[PDB]
Amino acid sequence: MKASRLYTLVLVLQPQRVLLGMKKRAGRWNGFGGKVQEGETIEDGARRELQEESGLTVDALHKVGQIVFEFVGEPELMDVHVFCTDSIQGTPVESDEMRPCWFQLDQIPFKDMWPDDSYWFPLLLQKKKFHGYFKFQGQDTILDYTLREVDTV
Ligand SMILES: Nc1[nH]c(=O)nc2c1ncn2[C@H]1C[C@H](O)[C@@H](COP(=O)(O)OP(=O)(O)OP(=O)(O)O)O1
Ligand code: NA
Ligand code: NA
Ligand code: NA
Repeated sequence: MKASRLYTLVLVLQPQRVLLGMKKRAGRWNGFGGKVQEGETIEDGARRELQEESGLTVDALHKVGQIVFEFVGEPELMDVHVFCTDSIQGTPVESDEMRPCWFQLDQIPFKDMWPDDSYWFPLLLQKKKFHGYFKFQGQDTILDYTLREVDTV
């Protein structure tokens, strides 16, 4: 059995568009998030990372999924808690590491996203909740995965 490290992932999903961030320093679009820190709830860590990485604040988030990632050659699992919100305060801000961009929901840039997103982001769009697991060789190749719609995350 492996140890896991906690991470967050936040999708700013509006009725016609989604906000993603491009990793600059790279080339992949993703939600916003990072490692949960000592002492904070997972939801508060998600809000903190959204603000640190995009400039956006939100009063609250909705938890929509949990995904565990395993990478060949890495002993630690990434336990990613996935949140959405439709309600935002301020404008997204580009940094040296991340460039935010809105995409229309008929132009979701799946080929330039993590490959797993093609499987779970459709569920998120349908207001479904999910649990997933994906094993990767490097950045591009999935060797094994499981995905399940759930009623409670
Ligand atoms: N396969 C995958 N699919 C996906 O959609 N998001 C993934 C993913 N693998 C990792 N992520 C997300 C999870 C989390 O939001 C982020 C990884 O966290 P980071 O290493 O960026 O955390 P930190 O911001 O704490 O790190 P530093 O900025 O290096 O301190 O990438
Ligand atoms: Na971060
Ligand atoms: Na961080
Ligand atoms: Na991050």
